[PDB]
Amino acid sequence: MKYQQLENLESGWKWAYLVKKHREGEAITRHIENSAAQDAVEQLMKLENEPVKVQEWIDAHMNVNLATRMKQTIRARRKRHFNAEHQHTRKKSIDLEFLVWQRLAVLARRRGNTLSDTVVQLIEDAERKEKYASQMSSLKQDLKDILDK
Amino acid sequence: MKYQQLENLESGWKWAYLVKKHREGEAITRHIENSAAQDAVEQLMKLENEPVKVQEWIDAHMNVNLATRMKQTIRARRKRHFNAEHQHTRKKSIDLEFLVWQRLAVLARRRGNTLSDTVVQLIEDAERKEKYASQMSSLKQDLKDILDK
Amino acid sequence: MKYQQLENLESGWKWAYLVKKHREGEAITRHIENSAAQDAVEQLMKLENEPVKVQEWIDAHMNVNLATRMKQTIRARRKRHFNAEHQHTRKKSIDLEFLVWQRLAVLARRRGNTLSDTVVQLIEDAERKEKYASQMSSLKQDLKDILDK
Amino acid sequence: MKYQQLENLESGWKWAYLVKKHREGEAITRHIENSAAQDAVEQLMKLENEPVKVQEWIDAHMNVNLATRMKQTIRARRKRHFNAEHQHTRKKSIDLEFLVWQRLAVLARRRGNTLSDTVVQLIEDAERKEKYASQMSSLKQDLKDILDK
DNA sequence: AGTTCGTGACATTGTCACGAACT
DNA sequence: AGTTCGTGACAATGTCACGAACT
DNA sequence: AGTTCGTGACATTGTCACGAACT
DNA sequence: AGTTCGTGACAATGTCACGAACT
Repeated sequence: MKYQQLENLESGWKWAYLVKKHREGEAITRHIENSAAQDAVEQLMKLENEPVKVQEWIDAHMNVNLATRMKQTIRARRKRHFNAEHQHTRKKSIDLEFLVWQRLAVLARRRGNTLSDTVVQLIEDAERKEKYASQMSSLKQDLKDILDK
Repeated sequence: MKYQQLENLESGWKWAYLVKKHREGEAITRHIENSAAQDAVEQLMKLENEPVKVQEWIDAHMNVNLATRMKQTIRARRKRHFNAEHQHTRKKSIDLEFLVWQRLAVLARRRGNTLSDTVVQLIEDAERKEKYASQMSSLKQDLKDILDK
Repeated sequence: MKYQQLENLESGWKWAYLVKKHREGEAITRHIENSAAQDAVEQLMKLENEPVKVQEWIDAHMNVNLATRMKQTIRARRKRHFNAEHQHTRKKSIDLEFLVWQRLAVLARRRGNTLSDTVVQLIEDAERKEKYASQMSSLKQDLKDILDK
Repeated sequence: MKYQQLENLESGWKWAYLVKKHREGEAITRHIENSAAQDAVEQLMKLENEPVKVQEWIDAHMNVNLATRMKQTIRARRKRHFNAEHQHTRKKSIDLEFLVWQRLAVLARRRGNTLSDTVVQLIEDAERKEKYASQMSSLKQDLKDILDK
């Protein structure tokens, strides 16, 4: 584990997640009978501030089908929680026009690197384009002198 | 004005947005009293597919603040609704690393262009600088070949 | 007249020429009857050392058909007589193989000049061929340096 | 031995040469006495087309000196006789100015070659030097063209 | 040894065709 | 226009000097 | 003036697919 | 082999701030 896993903080996240899924209309419970599940949900609503308890609840009453998905969601939020501390470890979200993203994705795939890294290469290559043009004509002139001389 | 406003569709959107905000714990109503407020919330729960009525609610029972926000939320849901019918009108979400996004942003603001228009120029300016190292490598090869013969 | 015409000397030439034609079997006489001509010839044989007389003889008895030819032969011998004084005004006679003369004639015609002059140009061009080869490689090297540099 | 000796032909040649030399005032015979000498001259005048006899005369009545000279004269008339049957075996007579012939002779003696073989080398060595000013003018044009583009 | 033969290099002589110069 | 001249390019014939093979 | 609409720019949150690391 | 983690690439939804036209 690269990031530290704070039991207190994540249990709260898992709680909010399980609660959010419910008001969204999903099966947080593993129980099929609407009685044992209907209750498991009611109890869970109490665990709001009891971390240790939330972990237990999950073990007995949560739908096995949410197990991996939640592991993803919480895993990702953990990362994001700590990357938020310094700006160089943060990510920025932007939208690009379809066609523009397409040209950029193709580039990156072909070069074999990340979208970000590709953008950095583009910025550095595109900046030296001027120092390269003048490098062509300067080279093209010096040669024309080697001939008539 | 560009896209068309389908009253029927755009009304259910406005509804789904109210029931959602309320189930999330926000002041849908503009009545400080929990009496009049709760009174409205119940009605708005049966206006499911009665668009004719849904609007009546907004006009009569809606929180000032939420109104302005719902307005921008809908124009966005609209535009995206119609933009999703053709690829060259769709948008792609990506995430860049902070520092990489900053360098891209600096360029864009500098030139007054959008992030997509800036990626597009960088890609063309870089393809140009690349065609310069090529033509310089082609000339050294074309000339060098004739003298061997 | 560029060369001086010595009456004494040329009359002797004309005499020898007229005598040579006869022993060669020709009509030195203009006379068709073998009597007036047969005699004119006999007289001419006496003029051996009398120049002034030879001129007269020619006027009365020589075949009009030898008139131009002798003018050529004597004209040419005069030139040759004086060109023999200095070696730079002399001509030298040589034989060339058919094919060789042919290549040389073509050259001279095309350039528009004398066989001699053509031979001089050939000798001077063919001598500078070495200074021209080394002028090609030296030029071919200096250029290969302008490239890798 | 190369050419064939046509006794019939080569005999009349020997005859025409004797009657000629005698009509020119030379000692055809080898008899100091004008008696025996003139005796022979008369016989040799009827051997016109009797080759069988013509030779008998040479063996019996011919001036020593003239014999040796007639020998070289005939070998020449022979070789030319047969060389005139095909162009690439014929010879062309030209005249060069003295000084021009001298420069040509110097070269030939130097290289041990004949005058024709020397004209042939000069023509090839000059065509070579010319192909050098050409290739040097072609390269300056080929290179110069690529840099304009 | 001495001589034949072929051959390259000229010398002589004659012509022709061309164009400049003079009449 | 017609003629005289000088001239370049050959041809035709004769010699000579070599040099390699034939006697 | 005040408000609608379209729009570019992000922030949040959730997922998936991938591969390194550990068990 | 099975699982846990960090991670890059998106989607989907909501806001905000502009700016140009509609009221």
